[PDB]
Amino acid sequence: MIARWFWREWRSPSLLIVWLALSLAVACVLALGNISDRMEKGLSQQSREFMAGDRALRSSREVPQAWLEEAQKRGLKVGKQLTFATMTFAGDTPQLANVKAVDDIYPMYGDLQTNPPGLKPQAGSVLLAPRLMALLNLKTGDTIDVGDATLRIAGEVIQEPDSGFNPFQMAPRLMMNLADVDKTGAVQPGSRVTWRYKFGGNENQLDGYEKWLLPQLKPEQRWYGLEQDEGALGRSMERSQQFLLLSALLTLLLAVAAVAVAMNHYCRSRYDLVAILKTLGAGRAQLRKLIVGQWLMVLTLSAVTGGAIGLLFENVLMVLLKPVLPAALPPASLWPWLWALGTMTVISLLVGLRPYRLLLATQPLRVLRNDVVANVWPLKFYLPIVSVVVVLLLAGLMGGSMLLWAVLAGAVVLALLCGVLGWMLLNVLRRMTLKSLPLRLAVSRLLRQPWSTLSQLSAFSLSFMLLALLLVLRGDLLDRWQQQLPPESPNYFLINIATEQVAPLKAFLAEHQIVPESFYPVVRARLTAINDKPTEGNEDEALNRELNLTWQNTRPDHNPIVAGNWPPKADEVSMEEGLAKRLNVALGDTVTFMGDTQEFRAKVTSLRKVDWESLRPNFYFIFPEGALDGQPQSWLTSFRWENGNGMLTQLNRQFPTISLLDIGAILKQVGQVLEQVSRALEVMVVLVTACGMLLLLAQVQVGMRQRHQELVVWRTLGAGKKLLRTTLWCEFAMLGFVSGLVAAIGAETALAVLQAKVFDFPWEPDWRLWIVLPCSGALLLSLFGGWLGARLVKGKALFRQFAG
Amino acid sequence: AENIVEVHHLKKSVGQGEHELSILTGVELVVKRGETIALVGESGSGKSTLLAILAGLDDGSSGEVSLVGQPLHNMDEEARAKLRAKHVGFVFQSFMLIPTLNALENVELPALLRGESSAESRNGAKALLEQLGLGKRLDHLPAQLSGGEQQRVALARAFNGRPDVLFADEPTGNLDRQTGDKIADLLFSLNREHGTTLIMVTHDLQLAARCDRCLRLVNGQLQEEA
Amino acid sequence: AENIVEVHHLKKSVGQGEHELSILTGVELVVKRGETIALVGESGSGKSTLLAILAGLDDGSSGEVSLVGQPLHNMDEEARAKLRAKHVGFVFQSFMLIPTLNALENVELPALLRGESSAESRNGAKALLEQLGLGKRLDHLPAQLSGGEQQRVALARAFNGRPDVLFADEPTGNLDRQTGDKIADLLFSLNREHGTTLIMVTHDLQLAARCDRCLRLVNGQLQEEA
Ligand SMILES: Nc1ncnc2c1ncn2[C@@H]1O[C@H](COP(=O)(O)OP(=O)(O)NP(=O)(O)O)[C@@H](O)[C@H]1O
Ligand SMILES: Nc1ncnc2c1ncn2[C@@H]1O[C@H](COP(=O)(O)OP(=O)(O)NP(=O)(O)O)[C@@H](O)[C@H]1O
Ligand SMILES: [Mg+2]
Ligand SMILES: [Mg+2]
Repeated sequence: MIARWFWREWRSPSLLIVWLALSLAVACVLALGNISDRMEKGLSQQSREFMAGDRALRSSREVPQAWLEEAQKRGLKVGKQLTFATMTFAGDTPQLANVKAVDDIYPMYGDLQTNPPGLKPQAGSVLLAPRLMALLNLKTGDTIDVGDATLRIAGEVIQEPDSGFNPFQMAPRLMMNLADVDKTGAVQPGSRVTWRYKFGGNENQLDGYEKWLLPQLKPEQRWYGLEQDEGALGRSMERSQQFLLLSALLTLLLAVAAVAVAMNHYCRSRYDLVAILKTLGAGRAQLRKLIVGQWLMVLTLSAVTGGAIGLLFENVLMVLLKPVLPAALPPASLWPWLWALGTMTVISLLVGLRPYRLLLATQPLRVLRNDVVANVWPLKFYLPIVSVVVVLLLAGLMGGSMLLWAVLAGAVVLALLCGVLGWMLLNVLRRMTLKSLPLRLAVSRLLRQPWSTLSQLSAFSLSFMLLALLLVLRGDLLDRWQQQLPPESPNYFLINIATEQVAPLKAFLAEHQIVPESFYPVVRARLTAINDKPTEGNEDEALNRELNLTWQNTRPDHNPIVAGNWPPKADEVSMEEGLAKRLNVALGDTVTFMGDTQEFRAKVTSLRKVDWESLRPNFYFIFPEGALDGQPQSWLTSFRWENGNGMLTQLNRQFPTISLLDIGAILKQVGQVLEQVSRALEVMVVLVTACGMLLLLAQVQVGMRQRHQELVVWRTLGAGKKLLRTTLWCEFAMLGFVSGLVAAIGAETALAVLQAKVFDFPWEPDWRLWIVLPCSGALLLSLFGGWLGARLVKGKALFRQFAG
Repeated sequence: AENIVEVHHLKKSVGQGEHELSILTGVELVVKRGETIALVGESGSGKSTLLAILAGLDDGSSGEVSLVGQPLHNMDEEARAKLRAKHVGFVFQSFMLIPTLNALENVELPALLRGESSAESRNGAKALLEQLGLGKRLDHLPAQLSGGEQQRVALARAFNGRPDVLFADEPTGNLDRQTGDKIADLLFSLNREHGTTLIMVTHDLQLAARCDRCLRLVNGQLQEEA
Repeated sequence: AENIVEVHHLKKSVGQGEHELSILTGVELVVKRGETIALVGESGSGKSTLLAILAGLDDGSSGEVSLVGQPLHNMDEEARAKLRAKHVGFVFQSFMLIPTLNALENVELPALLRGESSAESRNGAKALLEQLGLGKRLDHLPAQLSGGEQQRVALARAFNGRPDVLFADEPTGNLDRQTGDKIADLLFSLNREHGTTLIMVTHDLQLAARCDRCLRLVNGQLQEEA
């Protein structure tokens, strides 16, 4: 009897739409979370291929062996890289060279491009960059004097995964083994030996070891990851990762909104039934049993079908995604299941708790006659408490990331603006007179029930804001990535260029059908002090390195300028904003630089937001033109070539002093990473927008189900199809237009905070969004409403369906 | 035309398979302009079903139904809805009042559908409702009212329709002798003035006696009583 | 309890601010056990409101209600529900039926709420329903019935519990003469053979006359009439 009753209820339109909406929300969250987690894990695995290590530890001196012994006990793979640059002698030809001592583990991941291939640093053997023995006039299989050792030339070093770009290079690379450090006889406890430690293993082992090692550190050793040597390519990966998390969060938020409204409607549908049960003497025990049994059965069925649908979606999508993926992604973690079931349960309980207690403490006749229900838990106190609980739970789930806080700030501004604008709109419309009949009907319907209208409007605004925020963020990220790697780019660099040699090469570049590029003149030095305080002692990478300076007459085109004014005058130099922040310096600070016994002083007058991602060289300091003539003015240029190399030989004969660097390997490396990240963003955006559209359809269907009785009465009276379709069009168009207008402000605020705090991109108020979001939202809502109303009005004996 | 309603061999059954049940087993009925026909019968004889099928709210199993010279079995839903809006007024058993809007909007509805100005329709509905004896419950919701008030609201809506043909299901179901008498006087005055044909399914013997013709529904058949 | 129902200067008003509206203005009523009293009055006189008050389904502004000798006002909702289950059967004016339960289960529901057996309550409900001549619509949903059938279903649901006191609102409102007489006979037989006090609100003159006392409700005051 009870089973047949439950099944009959489950076939009623109201319960049916509630179940469908809940199941769709669960499928939404589960599938999106699973896809996001698997794809991010695949991205991390891909990133492991260019680092030879999952995590990196950096220090200027040897760490105690106890930590590495613990890591080995912790079942972790450890590699070591402890080297710097020093002098070498190819007989009697001194030459600076950057050596690199690595253990047999390295390369732990990836591949070591060598000529001939398949060579590793062994005792008594060294591998050298082609420029190195091109200048040293030695060949493979010969012997080279390094420090106080004579080691055989095993082969060349075409490329290594942990190379970076380093446009301001000085000396080539010399691969060599960790065990032969002492035999060099040239290593000194002076300059940093660039102590780097690579750790690899499962996520749990790495996390536990990191937590174990966190208190055992000093402010000279940094634990990090996705930060390659030299070039900061991995930063892009990091950005992508954040985006993925954001996407998941967005879906979650969307789901919550739908569930809320759906469940609210469901609760209302039960009102009269509870009254009847209270009339028949149903005690508290039996009433609780029946009502919460129906609620729990609905929740369980919705969860089950949602899980099944989400799993089916995930499997079919990953099958259909075989060409895009480079390899099968690892299985997802379990946290999406929590992220779905827990949110649906908690939102359901939060929405349904108040009506349950309210009904349990009100005489049935008051409920039936729509009279004054018991004044318990007023909305003015219930709503803030619910919002606080929800946001606290969201903080717990997310982990206190700035993404959640930015989203919440946007949502709060959106809600406040929504209330104000709704009140103003009601006041305006109460005094407004129209002429079109469908418009009059829509306006009257919107005005008659203000609070329900406001709830619907707020939900739609939230959905539109989330979608628009995601779309704009995707556009900005794609534009930034496209700008980072132009389709054509100089694949060759020229360094160690004398000033008087600038004119010849240019002509040669003009001669050999090559477009010349910028000619940044570089001077290497070290800052002596800031505000007369000797900087020796502060832990900054800038202090223990040869800083590079340049002088530009005009504004740097590709380098944006944010703070200060351009150009800096005498004894004033534009500086990078990030370096100023990490160095805690202000404008006009007395900074003196020591180089070639020509220590010159300058001030600070402008800060430029410099992105360390483009292949174009970037300088922390841009001195005024002709300010450091005493220092040796080196020159550096770049050009792109794609066919043959004989002209390269001609240039080498022409200027054997000038060094030539190829970066085709680096371009190949970055291209795959960029392509994979872009595919990730495209797929995530498509999935989220489609499923958000589905949730919007669900919300609109529920909203129309609310107005079912009025529509049925209208049809019975004899309203034509055209009139009903037009009225629904107009009503939902106004609703969507206002909702999108509010969502524009909300999305702008959240996006501004997110860019200023997470993705470090400049924020510009885009009126194009202001004009696109409201119109598009109104059109979408009108389309959905018209279609669903046309579907509903069709049929016969509609008057009989009024009772349902 | 003079033949307002023509019904030939009307048959209607409901249910599916074992649940199939026959209600109308061959019905014939011809009415002229301005006539007043009261319909009586035992409970569950199908009177409401016959009334619904007469007004084109649904479709019979088989037969010929013509209203104002239009064969109701030969147009789609839209033409039927247009005809209903043009000519017919209806009063149901449960009155299907919209619980969201107050009484005034419920009475206002048909005038807005016709296409009058909002103020004109508002004052007209107000005058009609005051005429029906409900001038003190204008803003009440349908739940707030009582059975008699809800019935009078439905009657007010039908009257505001100002129809050529008026169908009623128990106009005086929830009314005493006094309010029932006033309602009957209202209906018959309307018939005398506007010449509106009146079909009503009633249980009161007085109202049937006042009516021009009395038809009893037995075994899905029509029998003249007087 | 010699007097099942005791009312002492009970007043009740609805609405707030200018929208306030008084209905009951002090009522004194004592209902000896086993008596039959019929309430009459014009529409909008508050009869349904008073009847709802007497069963504890609502609370008035002030007064004393002593249903079966209990201080209803000094009694929470749960005890009220328990008392109603034990001793009170109620009938609505709109039949307030659950639209997703067929007639048999709808009648059976009070027994299940009281925790009675499925089989015995089932056969008892079957006997009650066939007693009302609804034996051919046992599995029908409420949307499949007419006004008379729905009213008879509500009456059967009231009769199922065999309560000490039975409240009825227009028991024969939507029924013909013969069916109304049959229903009245069943009610009076129940009272005679079970000593069940019953309070009806109806516009039927014959049904009221058959009752022991007839009280007219005027201006929130009860006066004996017939
Ligand atoms: N949807 C349905 N499915 C099956 N049977 C139905 C359905 N609707 C109505 N019936 C049956 O048909 C009968 C006639 O219904 P209805 O047309 O309301 O009769 P009526 O003469 O109006 N009865 P009343 O208003 O109580 O005097 C009902 O009493 C049921 O027995
Ligand atoms: N919830 C309410 N809010 C405001 N006014 C109400 C409410 N309920 C009832 N009323 C008013 O009180 C009057 C009495 O209600 P009710 O108790 O249904 O009267 P009644 O005598 O039962 N009418 P009827 O059923 O037509 O014979 C109504 O007609 C309304 O004017
Ligand atoms: Mg009927
Ligand atoms: Mg009443």
